[PDB]
Amino acid sequence: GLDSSHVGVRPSPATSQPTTSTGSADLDSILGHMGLPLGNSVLVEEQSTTEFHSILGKLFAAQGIVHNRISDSSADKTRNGDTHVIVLSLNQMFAKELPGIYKGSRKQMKNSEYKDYNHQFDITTRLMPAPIASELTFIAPTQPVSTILSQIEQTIKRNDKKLIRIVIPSLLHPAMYPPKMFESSEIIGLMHGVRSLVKKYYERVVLFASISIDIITPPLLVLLRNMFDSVINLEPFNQEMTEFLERVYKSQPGKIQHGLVHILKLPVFTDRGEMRVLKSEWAFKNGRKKFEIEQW
Amino acid sequence: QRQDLVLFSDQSVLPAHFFQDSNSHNLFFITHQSCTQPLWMINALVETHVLGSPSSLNESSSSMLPSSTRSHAVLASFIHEQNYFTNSLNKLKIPSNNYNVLDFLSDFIVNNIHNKPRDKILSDVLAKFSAAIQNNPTDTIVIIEQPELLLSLVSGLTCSELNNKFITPLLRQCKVLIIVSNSDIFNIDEYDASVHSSNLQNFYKSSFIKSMINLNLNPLKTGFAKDVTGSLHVCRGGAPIATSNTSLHVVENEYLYLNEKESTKLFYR
Amino acid sequence: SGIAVVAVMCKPHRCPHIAYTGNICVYCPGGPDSDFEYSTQSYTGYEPTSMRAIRARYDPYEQARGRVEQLKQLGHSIDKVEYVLMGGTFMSLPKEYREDFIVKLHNALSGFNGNDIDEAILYSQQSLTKCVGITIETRPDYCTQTHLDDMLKYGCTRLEIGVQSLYEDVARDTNRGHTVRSVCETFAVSKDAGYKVVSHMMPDLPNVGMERDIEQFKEYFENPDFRTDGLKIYPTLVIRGTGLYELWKTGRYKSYSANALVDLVARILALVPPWTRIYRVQRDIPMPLVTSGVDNGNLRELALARMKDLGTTCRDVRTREVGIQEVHHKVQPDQVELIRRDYYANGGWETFLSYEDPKKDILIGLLRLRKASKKYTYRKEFTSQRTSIVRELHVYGSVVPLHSRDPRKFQHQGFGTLLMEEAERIAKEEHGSEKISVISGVGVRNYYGKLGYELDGPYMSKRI
Amino acid sequence: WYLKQELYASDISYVKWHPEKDFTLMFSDAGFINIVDFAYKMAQGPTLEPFDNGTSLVVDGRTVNITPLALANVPPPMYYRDFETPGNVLDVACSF
Amino acid sequence: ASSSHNPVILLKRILSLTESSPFILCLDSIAQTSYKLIQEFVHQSKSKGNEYPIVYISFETVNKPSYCTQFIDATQMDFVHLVKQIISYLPAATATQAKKHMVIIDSLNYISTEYITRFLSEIASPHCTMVATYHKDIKDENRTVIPDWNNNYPDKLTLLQFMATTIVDIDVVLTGTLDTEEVSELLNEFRIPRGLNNDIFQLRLVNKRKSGRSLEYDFIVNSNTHEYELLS
Amino acid sequence: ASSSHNPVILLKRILSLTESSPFILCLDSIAQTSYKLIQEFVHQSKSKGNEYPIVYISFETVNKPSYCTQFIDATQMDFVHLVKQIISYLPAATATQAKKHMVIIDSLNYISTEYITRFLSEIASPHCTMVATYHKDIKDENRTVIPDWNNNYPDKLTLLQFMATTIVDIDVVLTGTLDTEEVSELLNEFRIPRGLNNDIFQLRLVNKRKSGRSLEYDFIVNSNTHEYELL
Ligand code: SF4
Repeated sequence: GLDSSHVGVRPSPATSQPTTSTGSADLDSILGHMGLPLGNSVLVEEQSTTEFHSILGKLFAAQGIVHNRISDSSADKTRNGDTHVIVLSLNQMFAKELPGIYKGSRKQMKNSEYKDYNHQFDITTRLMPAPIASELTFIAPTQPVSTILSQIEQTIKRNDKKLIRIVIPSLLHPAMYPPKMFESSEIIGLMHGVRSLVKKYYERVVLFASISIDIITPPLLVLLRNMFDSVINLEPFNQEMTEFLERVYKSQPGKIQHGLVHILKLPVFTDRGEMRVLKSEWAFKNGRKKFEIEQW
Repeated sequence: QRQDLVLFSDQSVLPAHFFQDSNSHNLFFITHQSCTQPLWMINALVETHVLGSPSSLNESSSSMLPSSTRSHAVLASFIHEQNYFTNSLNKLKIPSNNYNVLDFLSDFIVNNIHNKPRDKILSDVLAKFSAAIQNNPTDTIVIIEQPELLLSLVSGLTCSELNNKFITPLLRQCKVLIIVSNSDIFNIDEYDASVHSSNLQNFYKSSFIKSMINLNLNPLKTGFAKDVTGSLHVCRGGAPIATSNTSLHVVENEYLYLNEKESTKLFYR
Repeated sequence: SGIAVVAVMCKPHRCPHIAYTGNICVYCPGGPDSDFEYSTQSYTGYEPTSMRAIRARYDPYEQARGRVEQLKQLGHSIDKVEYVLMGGTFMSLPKEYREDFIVKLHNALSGFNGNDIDEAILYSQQSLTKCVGITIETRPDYCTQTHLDDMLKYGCTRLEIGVQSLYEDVARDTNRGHTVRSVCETFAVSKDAGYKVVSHMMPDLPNVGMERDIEQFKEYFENPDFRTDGLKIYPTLVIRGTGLYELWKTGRYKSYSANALVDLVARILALVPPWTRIYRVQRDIPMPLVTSGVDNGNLRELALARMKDLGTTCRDVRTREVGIQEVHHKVQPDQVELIRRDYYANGGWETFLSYEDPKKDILIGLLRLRKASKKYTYRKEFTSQRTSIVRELHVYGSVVPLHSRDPRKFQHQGFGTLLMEEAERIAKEEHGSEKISVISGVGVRNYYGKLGYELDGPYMSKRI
Repeated sequence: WYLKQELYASDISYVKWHPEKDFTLMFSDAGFINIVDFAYKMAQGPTLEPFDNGTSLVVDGRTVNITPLALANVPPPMYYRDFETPGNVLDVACSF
Repeated sequence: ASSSHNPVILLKRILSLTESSPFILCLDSIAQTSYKLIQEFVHQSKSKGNEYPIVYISFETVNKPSYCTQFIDATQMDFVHLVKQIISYLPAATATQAKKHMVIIDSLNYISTEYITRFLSEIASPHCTMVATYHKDIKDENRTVIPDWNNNYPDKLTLLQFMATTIVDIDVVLTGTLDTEEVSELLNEFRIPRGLNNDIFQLRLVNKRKSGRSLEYDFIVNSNTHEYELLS
Repeated sequence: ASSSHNPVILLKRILSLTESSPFILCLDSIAQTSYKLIQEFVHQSKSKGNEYPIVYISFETVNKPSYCTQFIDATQMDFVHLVKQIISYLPAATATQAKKHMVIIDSLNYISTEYITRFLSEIASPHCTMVATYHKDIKDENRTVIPDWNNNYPDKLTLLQFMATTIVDIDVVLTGTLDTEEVSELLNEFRIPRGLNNDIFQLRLVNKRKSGRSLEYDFIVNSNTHEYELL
C-alpha cells in the first residue's frame, strides 16, 4: 500500500478497530468505543444562546497538536505521529486560544506501534505556545465551494503521511455566513462532498463540527442530521431548576450542573441496526480541568 | 419463539415465476425510521433472490458469497460511496462479479453535477442504469436507496419532473424495482410539513400510489427496551399485482424484530 | 351493601428488634425518638387519621365511634365494617392492653358495656352492624403459636407480614431483625390456621441493581415458598428524617430515574399469578417532605400504556373484578364458566375456584380451599383427623344481571351455594377428609350457620 | 430438580453442548466421536371411555411416581403412590 | 318523474352509459385507491355491449391495462399534442351522427391549472365521455403562480367541482379496529396500519340536473360480485 | 465594584445606562407605542448629570422630538447613502459605557432582511450605542423570506432576537372592565375599545450576561411619576 502516520490510536475494545480519542473525559467514554473510531464524524448541539460547546471545539484540536508536538525529541519512542489540523472560520482568534497541557500522561494502558492516548488538560492554562502554519491552517468559508473542495484534496494529497483532523467552529453562524449560502443546495452539497472526501480516505481522516439549532428551521436540520454519523445534544437547565438546585445545594459548589445530555446517533453500532437513542439520562458540566459528563 | 418470514400466498418471499413472466412490472416500497437502518432486510432480499432463501434470518450465513451465480443483482445508492459499498458489503459478503454496485457520492458532487444543465444530468444518471443492465436482461433485481435526496441537489426541482425522468423509465425498462427511503419529514414534533414543505411528501405519496407492496420498519413507542428493537409492517401497495396467476395475493401480518450483531429475530406479541 | 374500612391507632411504643441492632430499620420514618415524638413509627403524624387520633389521645372507642358517625352522616349507611390497625408492632404491648383494646372495639358497635372478652364476642355475634374481620400487623418474631392462639381468639382474619427482600445482606444492612428463611416457616404455620397472608416489597434499596430487583420478584412468584395471597409494592422514597437521607447526605446513595422505574413496574405487572391481588402500586406518601425519588401518583396509569405497547396485560384480581352489583353491567356479559386451579404452596396442596368469563377475563366469585398437612398443624381441632379449611369465600356474584339466563327474581341469591357444594364435593371425594371448617369474622357467623356448619372454638365446622 | 436421565459409558474425554440446537451434546469414547439427541415427551395411559382415567407417570432417580387425574388433581411437586426401583429408570410405559 | 325510480337503477344507467354524461369526476385518496371503479365501468358497460375504443391516457402508470383497448403514454407530449393525438382514436367533433367511446385518465394531479378549462373545451363533444380520478392528498405546486396580493384566481378543487355534471367520492369502509381519527393521524405521520385498501368500499353520489338542484346519496359497493346497496 | 444588583436597582442601572451594549432592541405594537419609553430613558439617564448626545433615525416619526440633538430623515434616501450619513454624526471610538453619541431608531420594519446584518455590522461601533424599535403585530412583507425550497433563511423577529444584546418589550394595562381576549377580538375586527395607549404599562426585560445566559424580568411601570415596582 502507501505510507501512513497515525498520530495516536488504540484498538477499539468494543469491536477491535482503530480508535482515536477526542481528549475529553466522559464524552469519549459515552461514544461506545471508549473513543472515536477512525472515519466516523460526530456532532454536538446546544439548545440555548450559551457557548458551552465552544470549549469542546478547542480541546479536540489542541489534543492533536500536543500529540504532534510531544514527539519531536520529547518522546523517546519517536513514534510517527503527524497531524495537519484545518480550521474553517472567518475569525482567527483560535490561533492564540489553545489551552495548556496540565501534566501530560499520554499512557493508554490501564506503520508503527501507537501507545498514545488522552492527556490531562486544564482550561485556565494557555498552550505553550502554538503551532505554525506548517502544522495548522485556516481557510475562510465564504469562498466558492469549488476552490475549497479542490484545496482540501490538494492539502491531504500533498501531505499523505499526516493524519487528518478537521474542525468546523460554529457552522452556520449568521454573523459570517450570508443568506446566499443558506440556500438548500449549497451547504448540503458541500457536506455531501466533504463526506465523500472523508470516507474516501477512511484510514485516518476525522472531522468534527457543531452548529446552533435554535435559529435553524427543522427541515434543514433534518436534511443535515443524515450527513453525519453521530449526534449529541446538550440542553441547559431552565432558570427555575438552577435556583432550586442552588437553594438545595448549600454544601457543594462542585455539585452544581448546567444541563442534560441526549444521545441521538452513535458510530458503526447504529449501521448494523441498533436502537441507540437515549435522552434525559446524563448531565453535563464545564469544569476547571475538563468537560464532565455524569449521570443525573 | 421464532417465526417464519412469509410474504405471499405461495408461502414464498420472492416467487421465481415472477422472473419467468414476460411483459410485466412490479414495484416495492420500503420505509424506515432513520433511527434504524434496513440493511439487514436488503441483505435478506438479495440472498433470497439469488440463493432462494433468507440466508441470514431463517437460514445460516456461512456460505454467503453469491458471486458468479446464474442469477444477478444490481444495487445503486447516493447515501454512501463506492469505497463503503465494496469494503462493507464485501465484509457483509454481498456478491461482486454476478453483481453491480453503483455509487453517486464519491467525486460525483465536485463539478460533475454542479454548474451543469439539469437535462444532461438526468439523462446521464438514467443512461448509467440503462447501459449497466443490458448485459443480463431478465434475471436481475435492482434496488435504489433514498433517491429523493437528489431533489435537494438539483437547483429547483419538483416531484413530477424527477419522477417522470428517473423512476418510471427505470421500472419500464427493468422487470422489478425496489425503492427504499426514510420518513423523518413526517416526524418533526410540533411542526407541520404541510405548511410549505409538501414537495418531498408528494414523492412519498406518489411512490405509495405506484407501489405494489409496502414494507415498514418503525421504532418502538414511547420508551426504549432491551429485548426488542422495532416493529415490522407489511401492507398492500397502491398498484395491483401484474402477475399472470389468479390465486396470488399478499399475506397481512405484523412482526416484532430484534437486531444484534447482524443477527435478527422476529416474533409475535 | 355498605362495606366500611375504619382505621384505628395504637399508643406509641418501640419495637424491640431495635434492641439487638441499635436503631429502627433505615427506611422507617419518624417515631417516638424522632422530632415528632407523639406518633407511632412509619407515620409522620400528619395524616388525617393521625389528627383524629391525637385529638382523642389515642383511644380506640372515640376514634371508632367518631369515624363511624361521620361516615353515616356524610350520606352512606353502614352495616358492614372491617377494622384495620396501624403503627409499629401491636403485639409487643403488655397483656391487658390488647384485651381492653379489642373489647372496646367490639363494644363500640355491639353496644355492650361489659368485660370478660368471651362474653363481649358472644354478644357481638348476635348484633347488628356486623363486623367482617380485623387486620393486624405483626412481625415474624411475634407469630409464635401462643400469639396465633391470641389472634384467633380476638377475631382477626388476615395478617400482613413484610419481607422487603429475599437477599441475605439486605436483612442485616437494613437493621431488620430476622433471617429471610424464617419467614417461610412463619407462612407455613400461619396458613394451616386459615389466615390469609399478605406481604410487602420495595423495588429500590441500597446496593441493589435493576437485575437483582427483577429476579427477586421472579423467584418470589415462582418458588413454592413465596406464594402468598396478596402483595404491596412500595417504591423507595427518601424522607428527610429517615436514615435514608443520611446516606444521600454523605453521598452513599443514589436513586433510579423515571424511565427505569416505569420499565421495572411494567415488567413486574406482566408476571402476576391470577390468584394474587396487587393492592397498591400507586401508594400514598407524604408528598412535600420527600427529597429523592420520583412522583408516584400515576405509575400504573403509564404502566398500562406500556403493557398496551408490549402486550400481556395484567391478570390480577383487582383489574378483573366486576363487583357486588352494577359496576360494569352497562353491557351484558358473555359466556360464564367455572375455572379451577391447583397449586402447591408452603407444604400443602391448595385449590382456587372461580366463576369467570373466559373470552374477556372478568371475575364474579372465588373460593379458596386448603388440605391440611401433618407437619404444621397443632390445633386440637385439626390434630384429630384429616380436615380441610375454606380460607376465604368471596362472592361478588351478588350481581342482579348476568349472561346465560340469570335468575329472574332470584338474582343469584343461590349463587354462593353452587361454590359451597362444589367445595364439599372435592372435600368428600379428593381430600378424603372427615371434617371441613371455615374461618370468618364473628359478625357473619350466621351466613354459614344455615348450611349446617356448627360452632367449635373459633371455627365453623361440619363432619362428613 | 428431577433426575431425568442417565447415560452409561466406560470412558470420557470432554463434553460440549450445541450453540444453536439444544439437547444434542458431544462426548468421546477412546477416540470415537459420539452424538446424542433428546426431546420432550409426556407419558400417558389410555384415553378411551371404557378406561378413561388420566394417569400421569413421572421418574425421579430410582423412584417412579404416579398421579391418576380426574381422581386427584395432585400438583407437580408432590406426588402419589410411589415405588422405589433397585436401579435408575430410563423409560416407563403403562397398560390398558 | 317516471324515470329512474330507484337510485340503483340511476347508478347502473350512469355506469353503463345508457344516459350520456358530458363530464364525470371521481375523488379518491391514499386510504383507498381508485382503479376498482374502472373495473366497474368495464364490467357494467359491457352488458349493454360497449366494446368501443376504451382509450387509457396515462401520465404516471407503468403497466399497460388489460381491460382497456388502447394505451397512450403522455410523459413526452405537450398540451396541444396531447389534444391532437387523442381526437383520432376518439370520435372527434365531426360526423354529427356517430358513436361514442370511453376515455380513462389515470391521474389529474400532474396538470397545471392554467390549462384545465381548455382541456375540457377543445375536446368536449357529444361523442366523448371523460373519466378521470383526483387524488386529494397531493397539494399542487404553487411557486410558479406566485399567489401574491395581485396575482389571484380560484384553486383547482373548485373548478373541478364546478365544471362537473356528476361527482362520485370514494372511501374505504372501516372493518376492524381502526377509526377515522387514529387512521388520519397515522397517515399524517405515515405508519400505514393494517385495515386499509380493500375491495369492499363506499361511495357518495352527487348527480346534477338541468334547471334544478342536484341529488346526493350514499352507496356501498363490492368489487367481487359487482353488486350495490344503497345507504339505509 | 457593584455586583449582584438589586433587581429594581438593576432595572434602573440599565435604564440609567450605567451598563451599555452596541445594540438594544425594544418592541411595540398598536396597543402601546414606545414614546413614554424614550421619556423614561431620558428621565433616568440625564438625571445622573449627563447630556447623552442623541442622533435620530426616523422611518415612522413625523416631527423632530425634544430628545435628539441632530437630525436625519431616511424615508427619501436609501441604504447606500445611510451607510455614509450614519458615520457623519457618529465618531468611531471606544467606551459605549459612558457619555457618547446614542443612535436611536423609531422603526425597523422597513429594511430588507437580506441586508439587516450588512447594516448592523457597520453601525455598532465601540463609541456607538444603538437602540432600535420593532412593531410586533405588523406582518413582515412576503418578499423578505422567499417561501420557496431554496431560502432557509429565518424570519425578521428571530434574527433580531438572536442578534440584540438586550431585549425590552412593553404592553398596555387595560384599566377598564374588559379582557384582553375581547381586545384581541375587536382588534381582529379593527375596533378600538376605550382604554388603549395608557401611561401605566407593563414591561418585559431580558439581558444576555455571564458568557451567554439570560434571566427574564417583569415589573410594573408608571410613566408619570416614573415609578418602577415589582409585579
Ligand atoms: S419494624 Fe416497623 S415499626 Fe419497627 S423500625 Fe421497622 S418499620 Fe418501623
